[PDB]
Amino acid sequence: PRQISDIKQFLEIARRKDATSARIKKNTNKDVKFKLRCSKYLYTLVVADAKKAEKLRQSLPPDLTVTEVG
Amino acid sequence: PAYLASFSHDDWISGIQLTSDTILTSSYDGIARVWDKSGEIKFQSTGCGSSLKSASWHIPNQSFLTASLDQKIFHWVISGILQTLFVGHKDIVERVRSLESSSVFISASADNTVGIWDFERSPEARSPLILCEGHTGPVMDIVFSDDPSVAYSVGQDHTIKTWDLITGQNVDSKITKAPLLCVEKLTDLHLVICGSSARHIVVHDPRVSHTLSGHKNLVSGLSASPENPYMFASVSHDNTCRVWDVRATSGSIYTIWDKLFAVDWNKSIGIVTGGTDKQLQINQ
Amino acid sequence: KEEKEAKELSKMMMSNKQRKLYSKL
Amino acid sequence: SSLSVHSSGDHVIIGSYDKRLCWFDLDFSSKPYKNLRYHSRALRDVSYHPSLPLFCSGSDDGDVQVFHGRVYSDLLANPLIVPLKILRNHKVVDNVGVLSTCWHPKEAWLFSAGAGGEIRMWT
Amino acid sequence: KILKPGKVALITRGRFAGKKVVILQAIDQGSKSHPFGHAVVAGVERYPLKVTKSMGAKRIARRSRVKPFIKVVNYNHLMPTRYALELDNLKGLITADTFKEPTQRSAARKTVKKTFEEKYQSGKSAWFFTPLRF
Amino acid sequence: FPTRCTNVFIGHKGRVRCLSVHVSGNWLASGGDDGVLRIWEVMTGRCVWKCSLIIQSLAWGPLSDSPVLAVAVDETVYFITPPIFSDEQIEASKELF
Repeated sequence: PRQISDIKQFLEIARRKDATSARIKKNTNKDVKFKLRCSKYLYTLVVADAKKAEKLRQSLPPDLTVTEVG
Repeated sequence: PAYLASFSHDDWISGIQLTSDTILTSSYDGIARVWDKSGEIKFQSTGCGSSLKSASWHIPNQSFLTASLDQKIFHWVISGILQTLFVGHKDIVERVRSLESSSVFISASADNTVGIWDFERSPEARSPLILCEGHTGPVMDIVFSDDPSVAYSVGQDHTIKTWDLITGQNVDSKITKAPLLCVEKLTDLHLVICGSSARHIVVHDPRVSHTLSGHKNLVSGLSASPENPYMFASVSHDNTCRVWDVRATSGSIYTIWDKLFAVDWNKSIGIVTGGTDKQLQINQ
Repeated sequence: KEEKEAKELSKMMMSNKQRKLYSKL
Repeated sequence: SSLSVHSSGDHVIIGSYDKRLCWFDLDFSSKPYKNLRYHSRALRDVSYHPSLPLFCSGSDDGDVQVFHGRVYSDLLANPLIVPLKILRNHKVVDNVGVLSTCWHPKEAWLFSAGAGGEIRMWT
Repeated sequence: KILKPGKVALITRGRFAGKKVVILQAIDQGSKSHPFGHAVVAGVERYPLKVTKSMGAKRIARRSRVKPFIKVVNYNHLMPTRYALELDNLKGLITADTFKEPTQRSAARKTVKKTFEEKYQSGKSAWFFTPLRF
Repeated sequence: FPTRCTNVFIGHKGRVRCLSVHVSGNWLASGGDDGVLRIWEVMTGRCVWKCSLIIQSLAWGPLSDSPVLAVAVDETVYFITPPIFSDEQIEASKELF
């Protein structure tokens, strides 16, 4: 219920203490959806390029619990 | 060197070339007054159509090239008669150095290039014989090194490139932390004194650069005194000609909103300096 | 040059109106 | 008042009549990444050097603020914005000071135009 | 001609509705940016508070501080009055450029403030400085 | 280190509203309320182009081969190619429009 179009701020909310988990979604149309469970909202970020998605994934801090497609 | 006399000019003295007898002074008004030893203007360039940039006589009382803002260098044969005009540079020729032994003379231009204009071998209105390129920024000045086939070139790219006119390429490009504005090669010390925009004159070994500060503003031109090989004068934008010494690297040995632009050092006429003051002064 | 730069190096991160306390006193 | 764009295309400076400089990073947030209030009077123009990571803000107070804005493409490294110099000693005429500032295409040279007809070369 | 420089008028529309202003300059012919008969005015946003003989000097100054505003207003939105205010020191300060560059607008606001402060202390234009109740 | 100013251009009798530098970097075109367009060269600081021809703003073209500067005066914009450049620049600037 919160769509994020800014990569950094998605990262910063991920670093924020309210963040509990992150999820990866790989759609058939080949876009990557980074969803970040927070305390109050779920912030999702849509990226159209695979390598930007991959560099984003490794940019997530290690302490965050990342989960693959459900 | 006590000041001898000053000769007035129509505009600021863009270029100065002091010989034993002839003294070429190119001004921003588009004229190149060939002042004598006493100061008598033998001839002045006419019909240039653009502001003169620099003057360089191949020999006294002989052909003398004078570059203008129109990217053209006219060779007046001393009264001076324009035998031929070398044109073809993309931008205005920032400075020109005369070569007596070789017909090809180097000329640094604002187009980030150095053209070797020839008296007769130029592609004639005469394209330079060897339009050397490679400098990232505009080539501020070019001075022939100890060898007649090589010439140091300083420019806005902060890199002094030793371009070989025979090969047309820079053998070695010494990069500095400041953009060099003037270049003058001293064969006696086998060095090249480069006046950077940081008001510092760096004497770099052609074969490594000793920096000397003290100028109030950016150095505009340099010329080693024939009387003392270790002594070299440098006219800066502060309208001052700081005469420093290689041995005395701690500032200028004896320095002599105007801005000095051109400086030359002839043995007979002494040190000739000119700039925004529109008066070419001589210190003997 | 360094002391002057530190003077205008006050781009936030100093909490809310705290450093002037010590500077004034 | 005025805006400038980093050659990378992901950074914008906003010079404002509120005596404020706002650095916007397009992948950072919709809000300004940094807000700076060093100028004591209304800010007129902001200019970014096309190549070097240096930018300047010219205001009517007569002072030109020269800042070093460093940008990496790495996500972990936020751009480093630091002041570098405070150019002063420029007169103010009719409550108008440094109105326009321009950067040299290659080196760190500043073209500043005043209200008195003076063009200063900050090298 | 009843909208002349130095004439006190009332703003009837806008944020400053019901505030008393003085006609600073009339451009009734019109302009490119304002094709109507506008007139630039200077007025009061926060009227100075009432003062008492029992009040101390610090509060007398504290209440006497007045916050002005400069605005270009349409003729139809201005209500001219019979009162006139002598705009000394306030003849040449406003121009199209003074609005274009807010630095001149800020300077104009400060000069208008200091003139209004001094005039209020001088005790002239009592009606101009008292708020209009509606 | 953009240190203290060392070169001052003077000659404008009023406010210089806008100034721009060509891609080559050797030409600086400035204008203001006086309406006088002045072209300066940074190396020596002369004002070689004194021709005046209020100046809101002016900016150079991005193409080095076509050095055309656009000046906004009131509601009018002029595309001026000064003859200070080499002739081929003048021909190269024309075919853009």
